[PDB]
Amino acid sequence: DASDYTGVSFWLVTAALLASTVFFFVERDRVSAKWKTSLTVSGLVTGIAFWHYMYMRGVWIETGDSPTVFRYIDWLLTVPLLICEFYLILAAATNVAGSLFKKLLVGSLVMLVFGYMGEAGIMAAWPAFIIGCLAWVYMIYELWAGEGKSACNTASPAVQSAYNTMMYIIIFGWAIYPVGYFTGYLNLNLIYNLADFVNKILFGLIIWNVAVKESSN
Amino acid sequence: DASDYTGVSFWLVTAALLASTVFFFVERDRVSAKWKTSLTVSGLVTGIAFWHYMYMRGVWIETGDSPTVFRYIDWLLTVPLLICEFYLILAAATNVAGSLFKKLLVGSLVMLVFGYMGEAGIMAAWPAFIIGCLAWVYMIYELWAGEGKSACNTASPAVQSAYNTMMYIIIFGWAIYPVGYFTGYLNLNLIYNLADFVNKILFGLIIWNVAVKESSN
Amino acid sequence: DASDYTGVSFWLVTAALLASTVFFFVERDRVSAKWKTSLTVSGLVTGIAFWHYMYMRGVWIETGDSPTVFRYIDWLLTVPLLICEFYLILAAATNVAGSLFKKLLVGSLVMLVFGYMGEAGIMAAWPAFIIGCLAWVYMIYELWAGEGKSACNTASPAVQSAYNTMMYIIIFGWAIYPVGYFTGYLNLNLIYNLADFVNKILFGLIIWNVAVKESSN
Amino acid sequence: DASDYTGVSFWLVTAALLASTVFFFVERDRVSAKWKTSLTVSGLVTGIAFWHYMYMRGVWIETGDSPTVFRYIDWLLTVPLLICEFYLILAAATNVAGSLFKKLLVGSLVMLVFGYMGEAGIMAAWPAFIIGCLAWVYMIYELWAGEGKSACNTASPAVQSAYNTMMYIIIFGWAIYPVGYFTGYLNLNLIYNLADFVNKILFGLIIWNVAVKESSN
Amino acid sequence: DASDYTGVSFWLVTAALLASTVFFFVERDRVSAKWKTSLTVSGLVTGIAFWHYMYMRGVWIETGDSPTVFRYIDWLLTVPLLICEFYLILAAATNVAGSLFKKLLVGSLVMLVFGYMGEAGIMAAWPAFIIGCLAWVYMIYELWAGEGKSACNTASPAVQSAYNTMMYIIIFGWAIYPVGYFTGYLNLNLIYNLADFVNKILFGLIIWNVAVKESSN
Ligand SMILES: *C/C=C(C)/C=C/C=C(C)/C=C/C1=C(C)CCCC1(C)C
Ligand SMILES: *C/C=C(C)/C=C/C=C(C)/C=C/C1=C(C)CCCC1(C)C
Ligand SMILES: *C/C=C(C)/C=C/C=C(C)/C=C/C1=C(C)CCCC1(C)C
Ligand SMILES: *C/C=C(C)/C=C/C=C(C)/C=C/C1=C(C)CCCC1(C)C
Ligand SMILES: *C/C=C(C)/C=C/C=C(C)/C=C/C1=C(C)CCCC1(C)C
Repeated sequence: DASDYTGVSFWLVTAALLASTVFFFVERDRVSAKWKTSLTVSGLVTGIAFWHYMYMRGVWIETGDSPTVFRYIDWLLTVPLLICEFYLILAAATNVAGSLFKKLLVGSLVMLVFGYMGEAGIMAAWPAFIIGCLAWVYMIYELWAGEGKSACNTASPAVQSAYNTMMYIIIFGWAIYPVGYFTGYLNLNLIYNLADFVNKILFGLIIWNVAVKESSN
Repeated sequence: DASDYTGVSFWLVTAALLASTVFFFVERDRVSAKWKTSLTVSGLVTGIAFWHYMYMRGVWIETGDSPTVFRYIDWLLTVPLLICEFYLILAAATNVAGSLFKKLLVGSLVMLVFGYMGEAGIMAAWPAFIIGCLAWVYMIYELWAGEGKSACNTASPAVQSAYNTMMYIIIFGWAIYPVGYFTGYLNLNLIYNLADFVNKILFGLIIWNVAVKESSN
Repeated sequence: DASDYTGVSFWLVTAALLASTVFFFVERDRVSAKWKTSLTVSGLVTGIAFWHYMYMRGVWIETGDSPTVFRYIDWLLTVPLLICEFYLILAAATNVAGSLFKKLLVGSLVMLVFGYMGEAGIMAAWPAFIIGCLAWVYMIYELWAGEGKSACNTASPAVQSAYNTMMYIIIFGWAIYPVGYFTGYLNLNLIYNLADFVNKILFGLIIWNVAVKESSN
Repeated sequence: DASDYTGVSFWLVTAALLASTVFFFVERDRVSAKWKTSLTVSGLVTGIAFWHYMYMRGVWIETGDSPTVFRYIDWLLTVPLLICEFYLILAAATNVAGSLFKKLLVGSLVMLVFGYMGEAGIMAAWPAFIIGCLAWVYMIYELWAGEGKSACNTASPAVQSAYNTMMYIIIFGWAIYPVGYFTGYLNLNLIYNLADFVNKILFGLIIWNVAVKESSN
Repeated sequence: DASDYTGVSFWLVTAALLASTVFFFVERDRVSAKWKTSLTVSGLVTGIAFWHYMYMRGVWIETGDSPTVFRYIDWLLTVPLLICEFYLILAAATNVAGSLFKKLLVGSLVMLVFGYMGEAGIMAAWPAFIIGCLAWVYMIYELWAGEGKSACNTASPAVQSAYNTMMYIIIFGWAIYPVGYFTGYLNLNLIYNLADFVNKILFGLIIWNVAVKESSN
């Protein structure tokens, strides 16, 4: 109807994710070869999201409920790529070793695994939340004062601005999901749909903007 | 049948939108890198429209009625991109700051939100219509004598002609929708389908024409 | 079965239209930027046809009958593009004003509208047929001795040969449809399906041939 | 099950045809503009096959039986393109008139039409088989010592090797289908599925190999 | 549910394979013409997998059980391409005859055929396993000290590193499947799904990495 505001959000975010996927896959012509992968991922991320969003919608239509499990699946598939985007832009703008890529991947996977263990009752909720937040804070530290920051200090000002915007997205927009787990273990689907709009579309648009700016200039 | 003239329009506009989407995504080869995004959007707009048009048709088949709500959804997704097209062509033809982009986006979002609030009964119909028309007139003023006009005054004559045609489209073709809300709060689906044909296909064709002309010349 | 020869034709023409759509959209790599649009349209035409052909097949399977109305819909969408192809090849080979484009579009639309009015009983059959044939003959005259002929006289011999072949297609292959209306207002689906094979696939292949020849040479 | 070996073949050939279609449409980047069409066709052929293969599978699932009629439809669509491939490679490697294209098209169409007339009982089986085999042998002669051979004698050794391999495919792999008609008018679906694997995938791979070799060298 | 861990894996691997297919087909822009085919295959492999994975999921939903037979079908289609990847990278980096390609293809086909004969009871399980493992070991030897190793010794260090990583993947990740047949003839679906994740996605990513590195450098 006009009062649930959940199915509607579902449709809005689904169409926006489809459009973002097509946009990121099409706008690789405006960027150099070094930024193509970055854009490819931005597109894959949004495409995976859409795919899973579709299934969340089918399950919601059949028996309305939370797709948390599926939302751990998509997350399992998309959060690693979103955290790799930092390594991709650093590799396209300067010299980065790849140990940053490995440690970011490990941190994101550990965070998601412990979050799911807390969600399904396999592990105690408070320790699982603590370990997930520790992995999240470790990723934040690696992007703030670690290998990522050291590699970013040797990049152009446009790349540095994009890196700062992406880091602030990781700090604040990603903070919604741990706030949800906290609240749920102590509406949600609508908040998660909107969260994605920024986390997946605005993130990719920041990457696309810096890539197009660098390739033109 | 042959007398409703509504489902038929639905099929006509749906096929035209599909064709326009493919055309805009394919004809990016004829334009320079500066115009590619403009064409990408023209394609995304028409594509989103088609997508939502499909759902409007399924809902009409199941239980015939107005898709207003969905038509606020697609609009919510397409009107910002259509109003961004001005910024995109100005950026591809001359130097434009981006404050124009921000203010156009804010104005379009405010207009659509107040229109929906008037449509759903959340807010009083007359104040909602007044605020929506004020946002529309503010966008018209920004394109007529504001930052958009100032940026257009430093462009080539072909870009100026395209900008004037797009502005007149915004003034007149977009005027149909507030006329509908007025009439409905004081046939409609057919008028809205035809409205789109011009607002979404002719708009994109004007953009495509100016982009191809500039890229060849 | 093996005796209707109608559903079979439907499948043959549907697959041929799909293959032609893919061929035209793919073979734009072999042509210069000036001919890309021409090929894009040839592809869109065939694609729209396929789309509508699909629906004609669904309706025929559900309740076998004539899709005339839908066949006025697709025609409404494809005949303008087919007649525009003349303007597109003239623009890609020489200087043509565009008044030719406008007058061809108006003539084709008037012809189709009056044909539908005669088909649905809105207007008297004989006057509607007379007006439609007058619009058709006016288009033929414009292509034979008018602005189209004047623009074609200043083109390369290959473009002139393609223009003559397309004009003879317009004269003879398009003559089937008025012969059908005459016969029906004084088998048909099979004749219309075959008609399309030449009108839509051979037309586009003539355009593709001249475009590839000019781009290579 | 695991003993029919027909539905399984169907799945194997369907997936292989899909993969070949994608491969041929994608690998046009490795070839020059002169070979693009050749690859386009190789792709269209496999794509049409897949399309029709799908329907053959739906009909087999609904009421298991021979899709001969449909197999005359696809053949009607694909055999002309496969026999045109000779003209396409000769045109991309040397000067060929096009009378070869016309006579190959006529011969293939006559062969298929008489084969279907013999299959449906419209014409006597033995005369229809004789006329079809005469058309097939005429095509073989035109490729062996006719205009095709004359054009091939003025080509590079790689093109000559590809032409010889394609001609031997026409002689031997195509010989399965007349052997089937003979046997059936005096298992089969499995033999026809495998036949296609070579006739449609190996043929296109020979064309792709020679095109890539010539374009690189 | 949340305890089967099989259907979930199915969804995870299906989405990952789709994403990998799109990634490998899209990232051909970053590589030279010599590596395009390599990437094309990496994409086709993953694509075919996805396709078959879909059907495995439909069969599992309808009547839950092992898709071994279908898993011999996809394997029949994908293992040859995966083993051809060695020849493709060797051809894109140095001079390789093609006898390596032929012998690898024959070995993979023999291995799969004997494995299926052991699985279906056509041939005795122990002799079929012995012959399949002999073919596998022959392929390993050809890649370790045969024509493949001889061709790899004359390649750049990056290509040699990629070749070594792919060879170790063949040695260890491919060892899961014979270990399954052993265990089943003396959980499995989950192990096979994960096996694929590495065998099909990591293999293609190694190829993509070396191709992009060589093309940029
Ligand atoms: C597109 C989806 C995104 C970006 C999801 C991000 C999710 C997280 C950052 C989740 C984090 C969690 C913790 C930090 C600890 C508690 C459990 C989680 C999984 C909710
Ligand atoms: C493709 C759809 C388009 C371009 C839709 C445009 C819609 C508008 C300009 C709607 C405007 C309205 C007002 C100005 C005030 C009253 C309420 C609205 C939302 C109908
Ligand atoms: C792909 C479809 C094509 C090219 C259709 C062409 C249709 C016409 C040229 C129809 C012409 C008619 C008249 C000239 C007068 C009588 C009514 C019509 C609409 C049948
Ligand atoms: C992909 C399908 C192909 C290449 C089919 C080829 C079919 C033929 C060469 C059929 C030939 C026949 C004759 C030569 C005479 C008897 C009847 C036919 C149609 C079976
Ligand atoms: C994507 C699928 C892949 C890479 C599958 C690989 C499968 C094998 C290497 C199977 C090997 C077998 C033997 C070596 C002997 C016993 C039977 C088989 C077929 C299980």
